[PDB]
Amino acid sequence: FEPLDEDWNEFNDINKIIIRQPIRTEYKIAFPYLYNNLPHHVHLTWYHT
Amino acid sequence: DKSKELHAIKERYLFVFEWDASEDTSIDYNPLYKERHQVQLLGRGFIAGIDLKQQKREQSRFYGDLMEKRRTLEEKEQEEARLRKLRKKEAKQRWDRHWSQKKLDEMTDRDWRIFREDYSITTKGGKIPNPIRSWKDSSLPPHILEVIDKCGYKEPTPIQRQAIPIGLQNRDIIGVAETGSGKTAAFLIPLLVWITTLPKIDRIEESDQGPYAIILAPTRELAQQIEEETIKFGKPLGIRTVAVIGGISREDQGFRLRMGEIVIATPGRLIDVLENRYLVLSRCTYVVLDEADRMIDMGFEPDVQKILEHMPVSNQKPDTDEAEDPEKMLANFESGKHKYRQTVMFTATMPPAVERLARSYLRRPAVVYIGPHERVEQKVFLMSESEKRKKLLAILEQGFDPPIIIFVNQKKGCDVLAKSLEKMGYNACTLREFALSNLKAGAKDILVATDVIDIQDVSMVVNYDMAKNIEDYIHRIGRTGRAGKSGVAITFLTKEDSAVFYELKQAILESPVSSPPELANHPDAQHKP
Amino acid sequence: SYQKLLKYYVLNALKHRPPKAQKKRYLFRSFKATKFFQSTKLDWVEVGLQVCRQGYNMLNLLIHRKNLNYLHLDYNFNLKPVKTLTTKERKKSRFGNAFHLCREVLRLTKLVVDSHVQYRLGNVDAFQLADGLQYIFAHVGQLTGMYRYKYKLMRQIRMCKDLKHLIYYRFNTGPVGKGPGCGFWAAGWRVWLFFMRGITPLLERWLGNLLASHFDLELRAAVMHDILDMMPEGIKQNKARTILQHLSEAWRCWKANIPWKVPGLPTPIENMILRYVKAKADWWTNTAHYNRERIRRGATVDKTVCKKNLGRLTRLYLKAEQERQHNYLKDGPYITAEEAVAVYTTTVHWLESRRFSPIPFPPLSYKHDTKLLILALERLKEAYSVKSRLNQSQREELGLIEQAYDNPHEALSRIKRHLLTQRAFKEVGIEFMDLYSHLVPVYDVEPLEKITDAYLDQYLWYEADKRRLFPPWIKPADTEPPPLLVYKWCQGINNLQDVWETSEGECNVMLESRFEKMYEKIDLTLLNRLLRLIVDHNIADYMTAKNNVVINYKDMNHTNSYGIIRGLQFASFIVQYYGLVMDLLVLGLHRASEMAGPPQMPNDFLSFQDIATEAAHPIRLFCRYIDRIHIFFRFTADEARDLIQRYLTEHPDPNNENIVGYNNKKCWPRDARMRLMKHDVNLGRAVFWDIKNRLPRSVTTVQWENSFVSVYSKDNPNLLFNMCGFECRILPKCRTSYEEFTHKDGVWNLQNEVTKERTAQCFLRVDDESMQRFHNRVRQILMASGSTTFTKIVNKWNTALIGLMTYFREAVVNTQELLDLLVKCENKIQTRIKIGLNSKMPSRFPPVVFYTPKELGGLGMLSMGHVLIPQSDLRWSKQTDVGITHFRSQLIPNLYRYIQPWESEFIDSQRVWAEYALKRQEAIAQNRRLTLEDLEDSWDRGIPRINTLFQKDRHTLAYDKGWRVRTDFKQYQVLKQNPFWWTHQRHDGKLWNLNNYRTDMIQALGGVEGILEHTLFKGTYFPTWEGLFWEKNQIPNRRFTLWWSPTINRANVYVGFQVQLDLTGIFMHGKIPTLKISLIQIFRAHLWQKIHESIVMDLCQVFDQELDALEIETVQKETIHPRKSYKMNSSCADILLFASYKWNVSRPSLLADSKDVMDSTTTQKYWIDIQLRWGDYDSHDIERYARAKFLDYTTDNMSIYPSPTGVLIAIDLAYNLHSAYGNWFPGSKPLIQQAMAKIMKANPALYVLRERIRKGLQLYS
Amino acid sequence: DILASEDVEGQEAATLPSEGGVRITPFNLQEEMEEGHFDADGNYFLNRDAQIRDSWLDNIMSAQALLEGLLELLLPRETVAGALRRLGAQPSSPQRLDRLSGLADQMVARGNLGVYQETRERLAMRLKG
Amino acid sequence: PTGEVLSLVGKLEGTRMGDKAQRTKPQM
Repeated sequence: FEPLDEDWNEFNDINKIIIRQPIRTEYKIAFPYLYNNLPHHVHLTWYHT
Repeated sequence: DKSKELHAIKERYLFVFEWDASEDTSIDYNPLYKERHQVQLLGRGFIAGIDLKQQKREQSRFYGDLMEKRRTLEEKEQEEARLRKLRKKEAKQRWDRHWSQKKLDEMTDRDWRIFREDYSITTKGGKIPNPIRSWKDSSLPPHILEVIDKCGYKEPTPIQRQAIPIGLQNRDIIGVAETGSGKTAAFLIPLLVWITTLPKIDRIEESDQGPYAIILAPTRELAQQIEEETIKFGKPLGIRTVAVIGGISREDQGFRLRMGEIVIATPGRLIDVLENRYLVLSRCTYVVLDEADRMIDMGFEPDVQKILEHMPVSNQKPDTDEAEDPEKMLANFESGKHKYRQTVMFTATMPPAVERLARSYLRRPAVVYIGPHERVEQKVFLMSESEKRKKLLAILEQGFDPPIIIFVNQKKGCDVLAKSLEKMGYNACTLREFALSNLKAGAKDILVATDVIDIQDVSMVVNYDMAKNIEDYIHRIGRTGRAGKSGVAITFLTKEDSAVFYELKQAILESPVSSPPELANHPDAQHKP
Repeated sequence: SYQKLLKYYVLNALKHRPPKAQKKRYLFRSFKATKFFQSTKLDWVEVGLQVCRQGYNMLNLLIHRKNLNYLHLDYNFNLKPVKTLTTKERKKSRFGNAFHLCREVLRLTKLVVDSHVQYRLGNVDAFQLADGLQYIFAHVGQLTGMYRYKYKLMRQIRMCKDLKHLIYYRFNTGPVGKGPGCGFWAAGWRVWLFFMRGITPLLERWLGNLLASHFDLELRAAVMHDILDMMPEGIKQNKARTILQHLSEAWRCWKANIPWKVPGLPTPIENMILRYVKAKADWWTNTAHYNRERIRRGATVDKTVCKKNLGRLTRLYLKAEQERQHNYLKDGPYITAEEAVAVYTTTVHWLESRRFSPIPFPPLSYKHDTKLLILALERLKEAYSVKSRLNQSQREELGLIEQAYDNPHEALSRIKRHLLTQRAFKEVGIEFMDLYSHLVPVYDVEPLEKITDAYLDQYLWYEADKRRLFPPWIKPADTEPPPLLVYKWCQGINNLQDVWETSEGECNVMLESRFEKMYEKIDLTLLNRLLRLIVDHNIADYMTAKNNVVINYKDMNHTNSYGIIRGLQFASFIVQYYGLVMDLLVLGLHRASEMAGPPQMPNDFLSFQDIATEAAHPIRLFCRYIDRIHIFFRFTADEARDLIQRYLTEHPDPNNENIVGYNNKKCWPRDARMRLMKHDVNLGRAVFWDIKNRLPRSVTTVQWENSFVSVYSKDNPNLLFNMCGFECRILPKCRTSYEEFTHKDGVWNLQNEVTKERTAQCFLRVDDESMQRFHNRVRQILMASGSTTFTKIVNKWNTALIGLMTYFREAVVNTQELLDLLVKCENKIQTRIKIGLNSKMPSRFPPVVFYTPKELGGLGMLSMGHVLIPQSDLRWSKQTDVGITHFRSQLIPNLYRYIQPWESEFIDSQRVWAEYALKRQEAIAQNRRLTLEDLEDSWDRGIPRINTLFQKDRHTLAYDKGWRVRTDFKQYQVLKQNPFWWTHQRHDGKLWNLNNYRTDMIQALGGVEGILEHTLFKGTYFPTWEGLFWEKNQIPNRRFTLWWSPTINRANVYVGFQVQLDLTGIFMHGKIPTLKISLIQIFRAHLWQKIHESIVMDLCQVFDQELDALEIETVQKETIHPRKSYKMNSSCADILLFASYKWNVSRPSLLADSKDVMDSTTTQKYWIDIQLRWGDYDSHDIERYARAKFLDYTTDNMSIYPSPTGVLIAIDLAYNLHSAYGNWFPGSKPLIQQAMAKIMKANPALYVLRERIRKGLQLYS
Repeated sequence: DILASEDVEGQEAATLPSEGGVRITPFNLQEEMEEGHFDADGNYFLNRDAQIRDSWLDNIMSAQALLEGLLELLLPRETVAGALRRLGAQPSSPQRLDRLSGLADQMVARGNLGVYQETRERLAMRLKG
Repeated sequence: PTGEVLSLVGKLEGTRMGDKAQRTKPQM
């Protein structure tokens, strides 16, 4: 789909971040509020049957 | 992969009727997501639409072991009995084969219609009889079969296969096919059967009452071709053929007219005969007009109508449906001498003047319709050189009609490609007479060769290497045959072939039997080399 | 296809909304109650035939309703004209797109109906029927032309194409391979039914209605109706011709800022007039701001809109200036007494610390007055050397300047008398230079005052340079271009004592800022008090009272009492000295005394006495360009902590809010730009606050929002600054990766003076403001009119490209967005010419049209991009007595490779000036004067150039001090834009070389003979090129089109469409009126037929003589039809020969082919045909043309020739070629070769053609 | 500035539009001055009024005898459409139904609308008056 | 090659800036 630039802070320090396994997009989609900055219009999916 | 996943971490933390390949998704270099490990669902669930036998072939073959481990000892016999019942149902179902492995007494009307569809023939009229499958499967008398065997026709053309039963059922024929596809024997053979199967009491006549057959041709060249072919059919049968044509001095043709079954003529010379009484049309029961559209385009129409005006009208068919009933017309063909006339007109187009000649000459006719760069289907694949062998294999795996020919540019190529194919379990010849016999026989299925004799029509030519000039390319694809089935020529193009792109593009754009934007739009196909 | 179908499904799921409640809808129930409709039961195929024949009858009625007899509608709904249309018949054939949409829908419907009619006649099986309906709904777009009529229908095709894909492969597994047939037409059927659901009511509405500044004007009309309708009839008949006269006068007085007042007017109608003026004023102000904000973002508009909007905002800024001057005259002085006394005594202490001697008045004869007056007059005539046609008020100015030349002593007496006496001055006019981004004023001064001010400017700068008034940190200087200033600033950053050692918590601070409103906040009384310390009091009163003069704009007059007049001559001094007073306020007297050093031994720029006084203070680098300051600090740990404590004492930050609002460079990546650690942000806030505390806000003001702070620490890897248009990032070697040493452009390698090892790297980029200014210049070039020639546009483009590249030499290669913008603007400039040639867009167009130099008839375009010369465009040909010879000779070279970088030029300059110093020292001791022999090895090498040493004006140009800031301030005095504001050719020399570009351009385009094949030169009958000349900078458009006609009118340029001119055989591809107007003028009066008949008569006179040598018994000139000369489908014989007894003929061979073997087919009649040709660049080979025309005309049933043995002679007039092909009898071939040579050398009709070509091209020799 | 048709020096007439399928340019600048116009320097400026844009065009017996026949084909108290229903009920009588439909269409084509909902007695009163 | 000036991004590998730049000799 077509779409509906951040400085270095104290918060996004990569020296504080442990890079062990690469985080993908389906992690952001399955859990929309844990890994997302500005999660505006997401919808909560079904968990499990 | 590794540099790509570091690139992913760095990127994270810091008209056109087709769809482009840049619009694609799921281009992800993950070992978990490329092999997504689809389910098979207890060996019981099936993906819809994809073939169930093919799904049983592509399964993991793991749950079958779990079955044969955990079923009861009687349940293996139960599974075998259920599979035998299923195979019994499959054998009751199949009892829909192909006509190449079936007999004649079991060949149903759907199978005859598919057999007519295979050789691109169609017929107008009621109750069209069964065509000829092979010479061992035909119904001709054996002496005519022996003459055809001595002439060298190994396989019948489809115009023969359809016009010979209709010719033996005494029906008027309109054959729409071009010259060079075997029309001549396709009207001569029922004539030869009718002449050689008369009784001896019906053949004796003390006087010359004219021909049994008039074969009219618009040009002297076509008349001489039909003359030579009628002679080479008629000399083993003892049937005399007289040419009434131009270009030969009048003394020779006049001396041949005094001798007295088959007369092949040109219209002006024939009407000069008929208006001056050099030959009568008393026992004439067979009229053939080959290339009547060429007679119209040259203007022989009132002359051929006046040739009709010399015919006795006592043997003309009535204008009812009984002229297209195979029972009555078959029994009338079995009556020998006293049958009605039969007229066969071969044409290529349909002007209204040929329609008027059909309404004047014919009584409910049966219309039999049949049907290098312009007339050979051509397909191209652009690739790099390293891709050629796998694309060929993929093509071959799709199956083909042997024999086929694969062309390469250098004789070493010829030998090494040929080896690989024999490795893949293919019967391959390299390139004397010995090779073509096997191919002709069915022994070898693939001929590998360079641009360097005489060989049968092929269903498919593959230019594994593209030719270095368009004239050689033209000669290659010409091997699908002068006429008949278009056949297919598949060409592998690489960047090394850029100097033939423009002409190759033209060859295909001038081919109505061909569909290629990949070449047509290519930067190297835009200007002459 | 899966992903796009899933995209459409997600869009239809997301855009779903519940349908609105309504009454239930029944069209057929209302149709049933009407007696005009009946109901029955029919088969589907019969009603399917009835619907399509009723639609055919409806479209036939709609065609023959407008009496269109020339349009035929086929039974498959194909609409075709029966003949060639005319102009009015194309006007009367303009239907809506709904007509052709309904046409294609009924065509689709008839295909769908007849597919089943083909089935129910027994022709095909249902197995073959379901495939046929599957092909239709999949290939609507290929079988119908309905896609051209609705573009949104492209959504409906590809969806039906994507459903075509899936099912096929889901069908094609197992024993099924390829081949035609699935038979699953429902998926393509539903989509077109849903399409018809939306297309139906629009077509119904179309058939229904077929078969059956302004807003302000309306507002003014409503206001006038509200005024006039209230008054009764005896007042209606009076105020209709009373109000409207002063109604425009009140608006004009508002526009001229005149207070509107009239006696005898009642108060409610006066309030109504005030409300009218207020509403129209709000509308006009919003319209002006809206039209400025439209054209700021690059939206195209007419030039008159910009010309009106410039005047609107000029009037609004004049009203704002008259408001702010009245606010100053009402509010009094904004400066307090204590601040003025403080800066006054500060200037006193600085001039006492430097022991400055004040500049006196020139008493009677300074013995340099003449040189300064001549330099002032040359600066005044510097602007008027651009154009040779001037206005009358400028002719008076040049007359006064020439009278000042002729009598210089009287001019000096008038200048000195106006200095000692005159204090009142004439009014200064104001105009605005129309930059698209930033409005800028240009002032107009009386010339008699201007000569005096220019001599004052020269005298003040010449005295200020001698007395050492300005410290070297005040920039720009005369000896340094601003990129050299950037390089010396980087070397000054590098050469500090341990500037990169941050092991103990040291910090680097790079501040850059601009003095906000520097020019508008200078009090004139304070200026006079600070000016009386350095010059004479009469000179100070002259400089002060000049600024108190009335500024005029055409209706508006306002006196100036606050802020200086920047357009004056001597005002460039007023900018530079007062900013030195700012040096006393920011830097402090102690640190400025340490930087300037002793007056007896002054220090160099960015140099000091020792290392102790250099590092004894944190304030250790300082520079100021005209309004922008650039300061650099070195901090320890404890000083930085105490400064942060002093900042957070008065301004605490409990929530760390100083992070939001920090200015940071967005052009660099995040690992490249400044990392916003909290200590560094607090240190930058503390630095800017400590600098801001030193300046009184009534004197000058700095702002955080226009400033920038870059902090280097342990947590920041790199330093940043913007200066002189350059973005600069400094990065250490020791804080990065290993030795690798990859050579890149835009990278300055920084080394130490002492140790001479590499210590840091400087990275250069072009800032965003320069790229936006360049795009503004590109848009100003794109505002050229249609009557403007192409060469003026190309010259403006070349001027802008040189003015970009020769300033930004090394930094263009480093940035990639500017490299993309250059190529994009280059394609826009080329497209501007391609549209000006023809309205239809060509498929291809050669670059050799553009990049041909002006000497060869081209445009002379410069190249910044990757342009390739394709093959079969570098081949050329020539004809001589043995036949036709062909010859074969790549990328266009660019500008950036032909310009030296900055760093290598600096190193070369230092080396050649050191060598010149040593050779001068050896020349003085040996009593030797330096000549061209000792300086021919370093020619055109160095900044400034060595060429300035051998100029005639050494003693004249040696007295011109302070020329660079005056050259920069020329933009406030001359209305034209000023490229190369940073340089002057008489002082610094020429800094580039552009003859190698033209040399490699001629070499790379296949040579002169390769270029001239495109140029119609061989039709002009000049044997050489070097003896020719053009009739006289610019070429007209018609001459350019007629010159480049062999390469424009080609088949591969305008593809498909071709026509033929009537009286000639000239084929036009597309249509070009600017070439047709030349082809009519050259080929007028049946010149094609005259040339053809002249060649026929000349060849008949050749065959008339020498009769017995060829055994000819009768020559015959055939009765040539007058249309034969240009008909090219068929031809006929022109000259016939009868053999006496018999002739032998050969096989058909070329005219130059001598291998002739003759056959026994003896013929008596022989025929000769003459064919003329007008060719183009891709098709002018006359030999294959003659062969193809002979094999065409002798092998068809359309041409008529009496004999089978003959020859065809073909002549190309566009290149003057001739050849022959066909049969030959003995003795004929050398005779016809010499005869055609004599014809091509001496035909008078060809001479008329060639002289008309030379008259049209205006090319002589 | 604009050029007239007199400063062209050598326009001629339009002999033939095409030959051999190739369109012939009529050698005069009349159609170029109808489509656009010229300046003093010889450039070309084209008119641009093409609102609809037309995307196909861019690239090329007596009435008394009728009443007597209808009263002959009707029974009393029966409508014409009811007679169509009965005589169409292959039908029983194709030819008389064909005649009735033909007379009805010849009455419709003369402007008499709504003849299907017409009884025999009203048509008899129409024939009388 | 339909005109179409191309961008110089990435199309310089072995080409420097000072190369193919020549100076003039002193006149007379």
